[PDB]
Amino acid sequence: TDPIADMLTRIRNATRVYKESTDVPASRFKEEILRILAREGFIKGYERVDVDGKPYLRVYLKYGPRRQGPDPRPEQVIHHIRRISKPGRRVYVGVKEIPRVRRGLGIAILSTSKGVLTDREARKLGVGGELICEVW
Amino acid sequence: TDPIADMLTRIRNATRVYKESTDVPASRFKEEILRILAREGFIKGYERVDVDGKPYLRVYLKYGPRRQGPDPRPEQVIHHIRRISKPGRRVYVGVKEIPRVRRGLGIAILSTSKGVLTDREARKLGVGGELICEVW
Amino acid sequence: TDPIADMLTRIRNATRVYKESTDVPASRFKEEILRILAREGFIKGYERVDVDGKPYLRVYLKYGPRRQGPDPRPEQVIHHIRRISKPGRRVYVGVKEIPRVRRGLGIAILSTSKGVLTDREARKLGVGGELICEVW
Amino acid sequence: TDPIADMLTRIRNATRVYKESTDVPASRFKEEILRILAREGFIKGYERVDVDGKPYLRVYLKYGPRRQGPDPRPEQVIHHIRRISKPGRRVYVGVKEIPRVRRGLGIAILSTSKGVLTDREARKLGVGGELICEVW
Repeated sequence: TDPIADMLTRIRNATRVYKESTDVPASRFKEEILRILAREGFIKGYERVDVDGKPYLRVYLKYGPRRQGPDPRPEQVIHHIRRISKPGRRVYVGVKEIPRVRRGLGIAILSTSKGVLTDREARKLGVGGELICEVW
Repeated sequence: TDPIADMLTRIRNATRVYKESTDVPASRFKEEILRILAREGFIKGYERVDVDGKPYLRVYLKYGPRRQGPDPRPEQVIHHIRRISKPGRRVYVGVKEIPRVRRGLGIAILSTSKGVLTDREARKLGVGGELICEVW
Repeated sequence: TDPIADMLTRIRNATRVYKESTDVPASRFKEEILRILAREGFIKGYERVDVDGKPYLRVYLKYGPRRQGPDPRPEQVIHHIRRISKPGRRVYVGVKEIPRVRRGLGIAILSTSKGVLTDREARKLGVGGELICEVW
Repeated sequence: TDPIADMLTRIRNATRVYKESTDVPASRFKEEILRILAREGFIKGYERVDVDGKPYLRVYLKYGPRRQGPDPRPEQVIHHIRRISKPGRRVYVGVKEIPRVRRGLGIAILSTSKGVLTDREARKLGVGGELICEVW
């Protein structure tokens, strides 16, 4: 199972059908990836939610401006969200090797020794780690 | 203002963002067109909902099966809905001039003496009336 | 392999990305299903095409009117195209059992003793057969 | 008329119907903005094409990877493009007032003394200019 891929699919799929929110099973590691998506503007925010004893994390999805002429659909904010490292085929990179995602117009989340950081943060703290996902 | 075309545009636009329901200011006539739209399968149903004294009609939109392959969007049931008889540009058809919409694979909804009728109902009752809208 | 499903997927997939045409490997049976899709308005037409010795059938896709406000995308004509009968799980129906597809607002193609016919034709010639697909 | 916004709208609309190319009436300036759009990856390229004496620019649109699961639509590369400085509503920014578009994950394209420059190029050359459009 890859929980993290399963969260990111649950998120991308809820935006594709313009939902206000989506609940993924709670975890500290998922909570910190949500903590970065929220600070960087890809989601509105999240909130812990216990539904009949089980912990969930309720993600509040964000949508951008109305489209340029009578088309009701908002412009999306998460255009591409995707796993890199994973179950069976892991990807690690060191401080010198952190890629600039989509020419600087995208962010990559890394799990590093100093915690879950964006590639721009990682580089600054001088850490490398596991490339969890890329998003723009 | 055109009443009826607000309601049709608001049903069209709710479905294009996969909304569970949309509310239209209530009216005997609006109830009629929804009574017909729901029965020919294009909406789930409606409830007259008064929200704050003012009557509303809570249209419960219908969507079909998910698509073939991981595409999260349901397939739609309302694929086309448009007002034909505008105000100041009224269209009336007398029975033999009731048109066949989309080769016979769409409905027209008439307003007639015999009530509010779908095109085959108007032909069967032999009535003529004003052409409200077409939907397929 | 199910050639017929593979044609219908090739067609549905080309409309989803607004292509002018698509070439499926030629066959008499595929040519007659195209002959009905064309007469009923779901495609513009088709044309036989030999490309380096191999026979193909080039389908010319049809699109409906511009959308109701600055959205460039035409309104589609084939909304739903799908196999019923198939490899491994076949479906036959007799003259009395031919379903009305989508309440009369859709067509079903049947392979019958009197050839490939629509359900409306089949019923008229008094034949039943194999439900190849439904489309609206 | 606004020239530039015709070109931007025609690139936007071509991609929304997955067109391989779109032609815009040629111009030194249009060449400049395309020179920049192609180099930051948002279009494949262009060819000045004269079609019938009148010069045209044949923009070759770029689209990314197909999506995850049988969804035939490629993912887009141009997700947002809009004219900021209109005619009769001109916007000029002097270097320190050059904005950061979409948190730093989008580009602005300036017209300046030092040529046609993307926002970081204008900050690096320390130039100011008029704000043509934003794209991410």
